[PDB]
Amino acid sequence: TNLPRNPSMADYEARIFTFGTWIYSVNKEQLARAGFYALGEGDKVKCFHCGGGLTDWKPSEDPWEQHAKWYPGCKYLLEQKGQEYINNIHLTHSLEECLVR
Amino acid sequence: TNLPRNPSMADYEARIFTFGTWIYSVNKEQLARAGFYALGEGDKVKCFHCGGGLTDWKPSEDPWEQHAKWYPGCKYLLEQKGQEYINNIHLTHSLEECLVR
Ligand SMILES: CC[C@H](N)C(=O)N[C@@H]1C(=O)N2[C@@H](CC[C@@H]1CCN)CC[C@H]2C(=O)NC(c1ccccc1)c1ccccc1
Ligand SMILES: CC[C@H](N)C(=O)N[C@@H]1C(=O)N2[C@@H](CC[C@@H]1CCN)CC[C@H]2C(=O)NC(c1ccccc1)c1ccccc1
Ligand SMILES: [Zn+2]
Ligand SMILES: [Zn+2]
Repeated sequence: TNLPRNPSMADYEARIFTFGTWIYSVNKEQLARAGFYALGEGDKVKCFHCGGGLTDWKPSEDPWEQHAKWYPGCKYLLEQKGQEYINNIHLTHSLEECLVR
Repeated sequence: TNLPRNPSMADYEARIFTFGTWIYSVNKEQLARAGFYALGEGDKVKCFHCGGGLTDWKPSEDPWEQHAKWYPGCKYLLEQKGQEYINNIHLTHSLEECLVR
């Protein structure tokens, strides 16, 4: 019942093709696999399914982790990585905040 | 490397038979799927691969959760349930403890 917000980008290849001019350290193959396609604008990327937008990618950041961190509600993410993966990213954040602050 | 501790109980078939005569509040189907077999001695069970023993099963405890809770380093558990599930169980524990006073 949760239709993708961008059906034309539902294909992996459809997404990698948006990374023609891709000059950034974060891997194009990983970004597409994680559901993201580039917007031809900064390093801005969007998830074809949930429509989540991400920018300012740091050297060693995982597209999957960042997808779950910011947009845990994504159906595509859930089907690819499962509940555990998602809940883990969020359990970690809470534990860490709880241990420090 | 990590050779199974009781090689004879590797087959699901071998484990289920160990129950049959089973009078306890925990589902024997799941225990066997989780890698456990009964000892015909209380409600004591043991995992075929890691040798981890469990006892005193409450009404609604999950064989897999309990396995991960007490014996996180079991190879069979890792191959069956994966990294995320295991860490998941332990993160929750950490987060809980760390949250309660
Ligand atoms: C992806 C890893 C990166 N280091 C990061 O965490 N980026 C965050 C981010 O992309 N967003 C969060 C803000 C904190 C970060 C940005 C500041 N370094 C909130 C959602 C996202 C974001 O800023 N998205 C953009 C956007 C819009 C459209 C397409 C792609 C990205 C945004 C801009 C303006 C308003 C709302 C969202
Ligand atoms: C499995 C769920 C249950 N509620 C539970 O948590 N049981 C624990 C348990 O089985 N073990 C932990 C102790 C707390 C529990 C027991 C009393 N609530 C530690 C390991 C295990 C346990 O008691 N194992 C037994 C044992 C021995 C041989 C076969 C099976 C179980 C044990 C008894 C005495 C010494 C060492 C281990
Ligand atoms: Zn998404
Ligand atoms: Zn085990």
